[PDB]
Amino acid sequence: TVRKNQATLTADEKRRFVAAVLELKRSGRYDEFVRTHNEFIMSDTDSGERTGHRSPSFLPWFRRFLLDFEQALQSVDSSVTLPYWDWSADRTVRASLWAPDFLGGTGRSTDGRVMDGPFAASTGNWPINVRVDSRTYLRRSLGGSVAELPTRAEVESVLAISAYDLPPYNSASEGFRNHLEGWRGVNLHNRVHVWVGGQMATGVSPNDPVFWLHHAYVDKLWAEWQRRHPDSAYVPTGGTPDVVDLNETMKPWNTVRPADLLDHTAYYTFDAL
Amino acid sequence: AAPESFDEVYKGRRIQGRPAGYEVFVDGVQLHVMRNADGSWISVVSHYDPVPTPRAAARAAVDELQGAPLLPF
Ligand SMILES: [Cu+2]
Ligand SMILES: [Cu+2]
Ligand SMILES: [Cu+2]
Repeated sequence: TVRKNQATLTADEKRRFVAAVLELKRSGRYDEFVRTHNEFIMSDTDSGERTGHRSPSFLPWFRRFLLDFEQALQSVDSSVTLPYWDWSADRTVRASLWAPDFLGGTGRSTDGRVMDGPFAASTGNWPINVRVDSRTYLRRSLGGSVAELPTRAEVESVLAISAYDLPPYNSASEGFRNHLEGWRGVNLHNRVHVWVGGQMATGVSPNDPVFWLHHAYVDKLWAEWQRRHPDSAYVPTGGTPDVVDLNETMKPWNTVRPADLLDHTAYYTFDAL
Repeated sequence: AAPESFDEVYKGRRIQGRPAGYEVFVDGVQLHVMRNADGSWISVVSHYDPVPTPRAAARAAVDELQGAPLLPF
């Protein structure tokens, strides 16, 4: 299994990826991923139990969540893998990512509606069902709520941080995880959500297929961090209230620990690391 | 130590907040909101964009909604 930079996909790879995602939608399986994410997002809190966001397990949790998604894709087309979006390189609305043969572009300025691509409401193929905003069409406003995606240099500064995470292991933490997540510092992952806009800025952000490519790149950055800091490892390592320790199991699967997800090469490799 | 309550019409919609640990409503429909460790707030429709106060989060929700009804949670 090789996860590739989206920008390098062949036409056929794009076609099969799109088709696989659209079948997961049609069959009802896609929306349950949306719902799972929204639940963690509404439940994870800085002062209490926190698993999927704002905590050290943000990165292994998303790695397993993406694995779940990737295996569902492969159940439809076994040749499909999750591509990643390097938003530090492909940072304008003209990137091929946003072409009508892949994810489609930005929303119109009146109502944010995406009007092209396979996930446009007008296709009849991408109803927004799991939602808080009652509108049922995919929306985006690329670069609307924040002027720029993170730069390579900004990613580099985050990758330079040696400590995986640090007490109090939440949105107030110093350390790599919180800088990557974006709650402190120049802001990587959170800012990308804000930049895309539409459902991607909300708790029901997996409504936009770009969600998976974003997190696949976030996941790649953790892999790079580990290669930069082989002496650094997941923390905390035992007995921490409200937080998933290294060998503790994580909801909602209950059967896998951060420890089982540290080494991505047990599940996949990248085109380049 | 919770923020004060509020009530205003913002961009033609009624936004209300009140200590509960805090509740926000948009035209009578409750909006999930959350406080971050540093005192900032987010809402489910702006979950990755902290703002300083629950009123700011309610206003950010009205901005996001562009007039559409909010669905309950
Ligand atoms: Cu999220
Ligand atoms: Cu809640
Ligand atoms: Cu995210």
